[PDB]
Order: sequence, then C-alpha cells, then structure tokens
Amino acid sequence: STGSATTTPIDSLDDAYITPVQIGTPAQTLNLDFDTGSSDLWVFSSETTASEVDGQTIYTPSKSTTAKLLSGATWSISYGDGSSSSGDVYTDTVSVGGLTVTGQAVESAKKVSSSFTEDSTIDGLLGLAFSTLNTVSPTQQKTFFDNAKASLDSPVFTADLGYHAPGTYNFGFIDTTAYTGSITYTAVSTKQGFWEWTSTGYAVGSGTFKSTSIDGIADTGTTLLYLPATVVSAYWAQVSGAKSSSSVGGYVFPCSATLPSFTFGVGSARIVIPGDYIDFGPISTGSSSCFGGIQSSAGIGINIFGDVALKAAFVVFNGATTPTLGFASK
Ligand SMILES: Cc1[nH]ncc1CNc1ccn(C)n1
Repeated sequence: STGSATTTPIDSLDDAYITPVQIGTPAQTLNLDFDTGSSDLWVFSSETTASEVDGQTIYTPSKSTTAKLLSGATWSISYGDGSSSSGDVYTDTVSVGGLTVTGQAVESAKKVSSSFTEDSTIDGLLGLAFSTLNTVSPTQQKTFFDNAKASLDSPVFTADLGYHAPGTYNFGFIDTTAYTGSITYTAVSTKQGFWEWTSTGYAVGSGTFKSTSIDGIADTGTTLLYLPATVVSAYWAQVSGAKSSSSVGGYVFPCSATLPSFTFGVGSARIVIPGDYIDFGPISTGSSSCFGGIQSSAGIGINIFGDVALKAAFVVFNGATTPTLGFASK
C-alpha cells in the first residue's frame, strides 16, 4: 500500500503545516501537524475542556462506529516550545492520503496548553518519530507509520514541504519526479527516539564550506533551524544590523536586509536554504525588526533541522530495520 497527502502552511510565514487525516467511521477529517520530532497522534476532541477549544475541528469518538476506548490508557506530553496536552485514548481507523491503519491509538485531549487553543488551524499532531517516545501509559502505543510499515510497498515516508506553498507527505514510496539529482542517505541514531543524524558542515552565502560534524534531528514539527551558537553567529555576522535580542528571544535583523543563503552538508552533498526562507517577518505587526529563521540551539540541548531546513529538500525517512535519512535538492 501507499498514501499521499498534501500538506499546507497554516499562515504566510510557514509557521507549521497541516495535513488532512480521516479518523473514524464515518470519517471525521481533522487537520493535523505531522511531527517527526514526536510520537503521539493526539486530537482536539469532544472531551477537550470547552474553554480550551477556539475554532479547532474536534474528533467525537461517540460518533465513530469503529472507536473503542483503550481502557485505562492516559497520555501527557510536553514539547520543546513549552506547550503541552494530555488526555485518554481510543483506538480507531485512521487514513492519510488513501493509506488506512485500523486500531490506531488516537489520543483524545482533555487538556491543551494556551498555544494550542490559540491556534485554530491545528486540530492535533501526528507523531512520526520512533514509537519509543510515545507517551501512552501504561501500554505504550505505536505511531501511524509504525502501524502502517508492514503494509507499505517500501518502509518509508517522505516530507516535501513547500516554501509559502503546499507540499506533500508520501507513505510507502519515493516519488522520483519530486526532486532533482540524487538522494544522499545518511546514518540515523534512534537512541533518543528521534530521526537523529550528523550534518557534515555548513556554508554562509557564497562563503567557503566549513567541514564540521553537527548532530541534530530532522523535525517537521519545529518551524526554525536551531544550530550551535558558533554557526548561528557566523551566519548573522553576514547581515548588517543583525543582533541577538534577549527581549525578543533570538536573532533579529533589519527588515530592509537581503539575507544570505545557508548551506548544510549531507555526506558529500549540499542542501542550500535560500535567504528568503530565513525571513520570519516583523517581530510585531508594523515593526522594522524581523525575526530570524536560524537561531541558537544553546538553550535546547539538541540541534534541530526544522522546517526552515527541511523545506529546502526532499527528505526520505527510511524506516527499514536500520533506519536512515535521505536528502535531495528539489
Ligand atoms: C504546533 C506545536 N508543535 N509544538 C508545539 C506547538 C504549539 N506552539 C506553537 C508555536 C508556533 N506554533 C504554530 N505553535
């Protein structure tokens, strides 16, 4: 089997991407944030505290003939941005882009943090990191990909995120029309439950490539590119008037600037992030200070190849017995 779904930026800054997902019988279609940095499929639901729902589409398990309470199971998750959600668990039929999993754990939110309530565009998350990070207790649950894997034509999914445009998540096949040149594969560590890999270095603009190992995660559910402070300082030093602002919470730059590109290494290959991808616009409406899309990871404890980096590539998440990542230009 295969599946293919379009993913759409939630706003003009590509802050995140939503992908329609069919849950239950008859289908209830919710727009989920596909997150390769987490391993829970959770949704706004009929159980979510009413004051914490503001425009999201909810899953109502009582209206699904295939929903079953997973008796005793709870979940609770805290994300790197300080957001959180928790609740109970159903199993149900879940389809993505024509690919169907029966018995998928659908984590029904009883509580969500303010950032989730405030984002009317995201009805929940679909985790695509390794199932070892799933938070369901006392019986840990599998991701949608892990449940689908054995049925897929090839045990892979691909992320093809757009810059200010829709893109695609494919399951079970590699669309050889969706990228240019060849796919370069690189090793993955699953020891922290992430798609963790080592970039071979970077360049700023037309500058020379610096060969240096940068361990980080491929994370579709993180907007920005978080890299070591040395690398980030080297990037923003090429932008007149850029500075790190403790009050704003990262590097800002004059909105009048033209940003340089940023290149990262994948083995001997190179992915180029155009400068425009690094512009996250005014820090507040009407400001001439713009927020940078490359930020320090120093306060995180891990480097994160988030959407800013991933949207510059066609990315293969290879879930074979020994997982690997693939990157191609596009
Ligand atoms: C959607 C999400 N993934 N991880 C945490 C969150 C909630 N907070 C944010 C911060 C920017 N946005 C769009 N949503």
